Amino acid sequence: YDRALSIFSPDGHIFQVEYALEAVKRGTCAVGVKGKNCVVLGCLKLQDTRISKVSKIDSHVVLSFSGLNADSRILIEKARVEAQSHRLTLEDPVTVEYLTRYVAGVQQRYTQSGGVRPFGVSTLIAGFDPRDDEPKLYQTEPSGIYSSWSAQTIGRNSKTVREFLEKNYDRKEPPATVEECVKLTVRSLLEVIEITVVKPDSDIVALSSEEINQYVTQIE
Amino acid sequence: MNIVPQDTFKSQVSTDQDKSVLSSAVPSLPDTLRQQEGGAVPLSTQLNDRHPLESTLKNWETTQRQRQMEQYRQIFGIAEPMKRTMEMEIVNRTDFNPLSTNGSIHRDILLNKECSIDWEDVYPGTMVGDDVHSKIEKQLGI
Amino acid sequence: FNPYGDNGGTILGIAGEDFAVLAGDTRNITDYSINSRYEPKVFDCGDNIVMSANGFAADGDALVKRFKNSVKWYHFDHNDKKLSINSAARNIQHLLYGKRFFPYYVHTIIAGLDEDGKGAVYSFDPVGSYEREQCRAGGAAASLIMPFLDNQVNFKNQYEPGTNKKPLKYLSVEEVIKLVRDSFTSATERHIQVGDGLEILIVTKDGVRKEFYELKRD
Amino acid sequence: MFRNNYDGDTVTFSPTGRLFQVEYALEAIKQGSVTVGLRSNTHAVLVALKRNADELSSYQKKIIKCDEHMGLSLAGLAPDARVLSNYLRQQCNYSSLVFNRKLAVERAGHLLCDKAQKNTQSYGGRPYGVGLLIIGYDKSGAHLLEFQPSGNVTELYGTAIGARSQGAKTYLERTLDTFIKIDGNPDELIKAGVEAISQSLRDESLTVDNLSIAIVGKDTPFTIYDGEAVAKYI
Amino acid sequence: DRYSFSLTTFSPSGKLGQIDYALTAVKQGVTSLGIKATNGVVIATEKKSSSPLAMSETLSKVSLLTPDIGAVYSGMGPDYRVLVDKSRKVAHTSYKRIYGEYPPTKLLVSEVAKIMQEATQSGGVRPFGVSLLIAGHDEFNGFSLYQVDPSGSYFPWKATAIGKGSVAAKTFLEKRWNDELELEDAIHIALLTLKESVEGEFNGDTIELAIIGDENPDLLGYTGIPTDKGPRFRKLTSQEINDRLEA
Amino acid sequence: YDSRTTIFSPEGRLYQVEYALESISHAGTAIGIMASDGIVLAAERKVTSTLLEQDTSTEKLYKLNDKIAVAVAGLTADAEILINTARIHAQNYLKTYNEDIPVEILVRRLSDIKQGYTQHGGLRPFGVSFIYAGYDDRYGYQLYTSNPSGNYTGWKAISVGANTSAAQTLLQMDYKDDMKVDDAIELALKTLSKTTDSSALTYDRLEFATIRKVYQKIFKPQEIKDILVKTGI
Amino acid sequence: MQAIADSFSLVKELQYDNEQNLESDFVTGASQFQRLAPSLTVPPIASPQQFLRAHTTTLAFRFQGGIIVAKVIEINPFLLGTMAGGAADCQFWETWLGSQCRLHELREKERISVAAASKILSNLVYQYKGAGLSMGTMICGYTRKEGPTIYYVDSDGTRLKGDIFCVGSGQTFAYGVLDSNYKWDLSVEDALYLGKRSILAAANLYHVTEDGWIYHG
Amino acid sequence: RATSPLLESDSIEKIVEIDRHIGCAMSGLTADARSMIEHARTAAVTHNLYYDEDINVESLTQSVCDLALRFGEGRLMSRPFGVALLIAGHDADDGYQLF
Amino acid sequence: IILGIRVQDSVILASSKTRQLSPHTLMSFAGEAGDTVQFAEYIQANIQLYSIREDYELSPQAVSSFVRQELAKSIRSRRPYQVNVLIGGYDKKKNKPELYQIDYLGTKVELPYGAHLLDHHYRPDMTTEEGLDLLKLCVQELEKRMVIVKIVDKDGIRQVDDF
Amino acid sequence: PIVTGTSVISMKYDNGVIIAADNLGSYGSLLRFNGVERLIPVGDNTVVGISGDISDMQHIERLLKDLVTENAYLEPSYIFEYLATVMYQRRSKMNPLWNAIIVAGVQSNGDQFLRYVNLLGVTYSSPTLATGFGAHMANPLLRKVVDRESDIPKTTVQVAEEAIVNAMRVLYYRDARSSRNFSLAIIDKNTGLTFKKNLQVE
Repeated sequence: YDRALSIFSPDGHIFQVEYALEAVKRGTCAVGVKGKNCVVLGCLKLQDTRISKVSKIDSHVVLSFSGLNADSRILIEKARVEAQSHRLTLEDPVTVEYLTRYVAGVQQRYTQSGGVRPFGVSTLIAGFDPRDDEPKLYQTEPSGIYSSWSAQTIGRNSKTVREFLEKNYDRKEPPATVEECVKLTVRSLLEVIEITVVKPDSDIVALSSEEINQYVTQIE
Repeated sequence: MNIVPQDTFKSQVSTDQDKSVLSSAVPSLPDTLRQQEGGAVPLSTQLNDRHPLESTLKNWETTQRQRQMEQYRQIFGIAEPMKRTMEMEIVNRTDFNPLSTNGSIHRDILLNKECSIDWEDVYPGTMVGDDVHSKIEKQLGI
Repeated sequence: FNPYGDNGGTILGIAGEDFAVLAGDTRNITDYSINSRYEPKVFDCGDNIVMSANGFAADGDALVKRFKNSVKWYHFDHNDKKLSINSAARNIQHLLYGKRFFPYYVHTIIAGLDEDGKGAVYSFDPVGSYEREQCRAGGAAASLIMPFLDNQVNFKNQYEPGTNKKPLKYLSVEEVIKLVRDSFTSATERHIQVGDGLEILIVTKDGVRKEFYELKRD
Repeated sequence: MFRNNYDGDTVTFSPTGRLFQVEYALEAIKQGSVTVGLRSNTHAVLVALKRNADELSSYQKKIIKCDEHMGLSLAGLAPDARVLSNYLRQQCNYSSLVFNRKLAVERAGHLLCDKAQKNTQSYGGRPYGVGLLIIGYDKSGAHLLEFQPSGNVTELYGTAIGARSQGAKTYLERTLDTFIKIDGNPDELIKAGVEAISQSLRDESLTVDNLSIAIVGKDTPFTIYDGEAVAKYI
Repeated sequence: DRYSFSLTTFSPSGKLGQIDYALTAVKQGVTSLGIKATNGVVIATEKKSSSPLAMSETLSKVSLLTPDIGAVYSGMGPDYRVLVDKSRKVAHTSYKRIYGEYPPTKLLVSEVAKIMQEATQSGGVRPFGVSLLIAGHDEFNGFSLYQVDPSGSYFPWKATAIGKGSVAAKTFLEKRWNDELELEDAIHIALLTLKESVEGEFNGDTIELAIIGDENPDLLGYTGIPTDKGPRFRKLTSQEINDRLEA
Repeated sequence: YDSRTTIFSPEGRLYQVEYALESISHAGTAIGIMASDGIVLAAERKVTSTLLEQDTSTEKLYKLNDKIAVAVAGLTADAEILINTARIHAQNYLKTYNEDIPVEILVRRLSDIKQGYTQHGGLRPFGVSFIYAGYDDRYGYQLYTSNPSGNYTGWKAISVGANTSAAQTLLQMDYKDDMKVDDAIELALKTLSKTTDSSALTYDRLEFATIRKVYQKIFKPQEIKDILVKTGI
Repeated sequence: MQAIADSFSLVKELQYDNEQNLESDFVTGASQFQRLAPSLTVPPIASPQQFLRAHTTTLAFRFQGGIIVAKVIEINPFLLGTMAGGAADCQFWETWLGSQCRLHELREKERISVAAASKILSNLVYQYKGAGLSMGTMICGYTRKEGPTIYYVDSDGTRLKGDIFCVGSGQTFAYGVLDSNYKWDLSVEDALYLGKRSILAAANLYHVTEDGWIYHG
Repeated sequence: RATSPLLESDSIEKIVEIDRHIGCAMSGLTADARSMIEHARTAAVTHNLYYDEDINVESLTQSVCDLALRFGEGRLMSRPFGVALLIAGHDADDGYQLF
Repeated sequence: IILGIRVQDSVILASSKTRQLSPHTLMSFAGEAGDTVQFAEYIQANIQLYSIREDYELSPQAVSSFVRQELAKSIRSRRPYQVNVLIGGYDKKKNKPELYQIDYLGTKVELPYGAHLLDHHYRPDMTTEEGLDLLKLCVQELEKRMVIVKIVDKDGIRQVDDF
Repeated sequence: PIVTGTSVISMKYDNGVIIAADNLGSYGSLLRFNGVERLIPVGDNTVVGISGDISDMQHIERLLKDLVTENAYLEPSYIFEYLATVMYQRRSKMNPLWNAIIVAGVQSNGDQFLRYVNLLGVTYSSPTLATGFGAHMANPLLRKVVDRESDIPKTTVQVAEEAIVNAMRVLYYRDARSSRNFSLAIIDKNTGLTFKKNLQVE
């Protein structure tokens, strides 16, 4: 019952989608943390550094991913095209929920035929709605399911990093400062650095590879 | 049983007539960015004062094919046009190639165009929606 | 080739309290030649709806046949639910505007009762603007039909004698029928197209009734 | 055993010519609930034992109406019953719109036969797996057609389809001599039908909710009696 | 049904099975060979016939693609015939109709290779079970000889042979080839190689040979345009081939 | 699970794409080296014989544009299909913006093309990996590779094909990023000479190119032989 | 195959082969009443536009309390549209717009931006630009984020925003009398007074609020 | 149901509005539920637009099931939906009813 | 009305509208209502999509080539709508201003100034203060014959209240 | 319209309907083709009379033979409804049949049937119908025999026939496109369909 998207398992599972989630489980780890005022995302010798896994889809909304890199790049390109198409047809920038809904729809669409492979990628979408300051963080899955999270981790070590976040996050005492979110993110990563901070009104900073937080957390 | 293509004008028009290029935000209007036609400015209303030949030259071959199938139905019965069409659809549906513009080598044999050139052969004639994935989605109907 | 013609004849919707009247002449015209003296210009559509698409006869027949079929589908889908007069009007609006660039060259009127049982008349532009109306004339002699009725059912520009407005009155269904009769008699007297006969559909809470009255044959 | 190899599609015959995949769709009727139909010369009657999924649920609508002259009864797959009923009613309508003639019941049945046959021979679809009883009244009088999803149509005086239809059909076979003469007294034909459907019952009895009736005839457009209207006949 | 799965696929070894099996079908085909001279190219092959009642004059294994370009094959003759038809059509449509001149051999070979490759991606067709030796002349590239394989790979060769005799023919060519051959020397070496490769009766009617050489104005069919160029492709008659064999 | 490229295995891995990757392990090694003042490209001509026209077998190094070249490893037919698609893309870009295409945009387009063939079931992956050398005025000299999977990476020096692990180890030991093009040529030749399965790195077994100064040169076998003897091979 | 065969197997003459015709005449169900973006018939000729050709004052301004507007189609309880141009075209396309808005609000679970609604309108009108659709709907509303918002939309597809719009026969008199008094910091009943004075100078009131539009007679 | 305490329960949305008097609760493969709810909403709004009348809840659930048919003959979908819908509403025809 | 002046330091544009195509690139346009603004906003969405995809500003020359190509492609299908476009941008790579005009047929030309007089005034060496004075003079002569003002600069795009 | 048919005239009578046509196709002013029969019986109970373009006439005549051939697997009303639908859909296609058609017959209940249809799809009943020039000259004469539907039971077949022959005589006198030869059909509920070919004005 494993060898098509069309086939339900006798127990109601569609194994071919669970195998795409197993494909996600092999991708390099991506972490996301919402604060009160920001969302924080993070994750050979002869590599040419100048030519980050966190991809801006629009000035106000950002997409990270884990899983197959090429699939992720195709889905990022489609998300960017949709963001600009909305911004053209309607005057308003896309809602972050609208963007993640579109991405999950695209991932679902590539699940609706046995002749096409589903995207073996899960995305972490972070940003702020235009003229809004509630931080929003979402996950999408190969099935085209999507969910809103206070913090999440996907890929190779998502189990342990998530079990860490489940105890170091507090749903009613969330980190209330940018440095506190970056601290919690780096700590979660140090369980296994690159950090991006997104702030309201289209303000996004890749955090300069400041090792200060690393040294501080190693002192702790 | 036509020589010149008769049925050559759209009888009905709608903003949604063009499928696969619709706005995801408002599924009633075109996606002018994905159209890449130079904006909305090619509004569908501008399909006016077409060249008199164009509406016949585009679909000349289709009309010749339809006449040929009609002649085969009249003389040989429903079996022969059915066989021809089934063969042709098998060829069309099994040749998928998103990178090549060229016509299938077997399609030309079935059409009996192995030793024929036309201007469509000589003159076979984008930031969005040109990708291989757009062709995959068109072909599978994703 | 011109895809339209004028078949003449006239229609008249009147909304009562508990009734609505739709009247039309039965003569069919082409140019100065009488095509027939009795075509039924007004139709019972069921659901206590009466309809007439006045104007080009063929487009009227097409529109009323599409409407009746749409009513059939409305019944199939909604288990014989009575189509409401407002829903009927919205249906006919969408039927009309679907022709926006090749319109049915007709002015159409439906008469019925609303969910209150109050007399209802609707009239539609050939491109499907519509209004709830208490009375409406249509067709070539509409300008003859309407002002008299606007002077006899309404009392507009009348005053209480010497008290330089007299109040309007509710009218019994037979009294408005008699006013339609007299109005069409005057219009056939003065307008050459107003037919040889007058057929009146009376919508009531009991159902629809058809009445027919002869008019001058010249 | 070897049936397992040659039963995967409607496109493989077995070494014995069986075409099992159609046989399985004909067995799909046996999973349906019983319905009876019968006619006299002037009237035609359908009777159906409805079912409900649970005591908290309403009974499923088993009988339908093509137009004011003909109607239909379902047994078997609900999706295919929906398809065929929509098809039969879109044909009844197109016939009326284009010709302003009531579609002959026999013609409607032949149209169903044709539609059903296609799925028996192409690879991709599947047979409709649903039996239909058609009744109507036209210029030729009262009609009863049984449709089988193999694409077979027979005009009958009476029949039954569904799980235990064999009982009702055996009863009708004993009594056809009586019901065909019941002309101008449709109440007795309805009661004969309810008697016929009183066989083939199991752990159950006919009730105003579970029983549904319809009738059509020379003086009687297609009418459905269900609920309290059935208590006249129980 | 909107999709058909790819018939050609990689094996766990990384080898595309249908490509290997098409190359095996080529190995099974009768020997053909070609040789660049300094002043021409030879292509030759055996006219194996299923009967002596067959008309050898209809076993056109060597075929003109352009007045300057010719092809031969080993393997599935029907595939070769369809490929020849398509290569001629593309030589006209893609090139002669655009630039007013026949394509260079390199670009017609590239077009044939493109056509053959796409049968390796399609899920509707098998690859072609033929390899082609394409010999031609170009005003700038001069005389050239390419071998196109079922994969749609092609390489330029000084001399090559394909089919059953391919390896022994390639060794005989490698020992006998030199950069100074004249076209008559290349024709002699070709005939000796085929005599060594052929099975059974070796005569001018069991062989055919074509050359790319100087223009043949007696094959042009018209006179009086002095810049206009007779075909350089020329098939040898079986009379001439027999007159070679008497050497 | 491996029968078709559209099926995930239970391990979540696409065996058909891993087999397309493994196909390149049998192509002769290609190598690319980016220097302070240019880029070197070199490749082994593993398919070689004395009857082959080495002088005209340009068969692993293809220029896609001015200021951009590719080195090919794997199926040459697929290679030339992708090369002609990329050439058409580069010329469309020049036609639209009147500027030379950035190298990364071309690499991205080609990698998206290669990816799509892994995602529709009637297509197989291209059994070919390119090394891209080029120059643009955004990133200057830059060097990339891409796999049958359609992922790509930027590299200072890279090797693809059969002995990529050995060549990349020799690069990792010997490469230093302040070397000049004339140094990188010799480092490439050393690497290939130590990597090749041949008894000796004869000039006919090599194809060589450089991008520097902006001009690109594909070496004719004479100057290849001269560069070899200058290096001392 | 059989589908192919049945293509070669009386319905051609009345064109009830054509699926969109079967739908239009309600043969193939009620599907004509099941489509958004209603299909419009065009005459099957080389020059449809030739065949087609051959066939009030209102005010708004933004202020502290919202907008006052002074035939105002209730597109939604939060959006108002001044029917202008062809009444049939206005009634139809504003009803369609109201349905598109309802769908947007359902999917996104927010009140549509007045900018978004006006853009949807202008885009659709543009798409039919050059074929009828005489249209001048001024679009008015209030959104928690946007605040009071005004957009005019035209048959020609113009879309324009401003603090004051004066349209119709006395538009220049209304504009002159308003500019003599207009302020941002008007009190609610003061703005109502200035509005009535400016309409009276040009001889309905609608008050537009975060909790919807209000009619003041 | 929540996979983890970091999941925001305020965004699970297992109950949705289809129309002013009709709601729907999901269970199963949420992607298919999204597709059915978008269809139902489109049907409801279209019925309002064309009939000036809110959809009968029975007619709505009929349309929804007509969608679920389209894994076979009315094909659109590779497989049946993995979702059941529980549609509750009020109408002037039959009042409060649950499907 | 639209007007633009290329100065030694800046590009100055003026109009009686405009879209920002990128932080260092500005577009101003005149022509038929709807057609012109639908075009300008399709162009803006395209340049924004490019800038997002590359994380890099498209140069003013490439922007003006794109607008030329898109305008020609727009005309091919339909009657030419009357439009004229001025694109003023600062080329951060060459470190100099550039001004392009595109006519309703997609004829593109690099201009020192254009509109849709100054030969007696305009000097290539002017400063943006001299350019703003020349703009004031030109508007004064325009009002004799019968604005929003933008500057494009190393520091981006600037509004000027000294209209 | 190149070859055109002159005019059809018809009336109903106590037991049936009479229809007549002048059996001539004119090529403009050239009376090119004689013996062009324009009355087309469609089974025992109806005759379709067609006027205008004779080529379109022969296309509608084969549509009618197709109709009969399919029914063999009719009332006058059904043939009319089909014809009218074809006509109107051709109109809306902007591809009219340049014809005016009268479907005359008797319903199986015995009701007389007369409907006119033209290229526009305009339709009407009357006690008397005529097309083209017959609508101006013949109709006045037939309307003197049956002015109203109460006159039908008063009008014998002999008088209706003599009236039709007189109207054909008047048409021959005053219509330049009329022939002297004409065909007449009587559809009677009792005696069935009588189709008198090649009558002459006398």
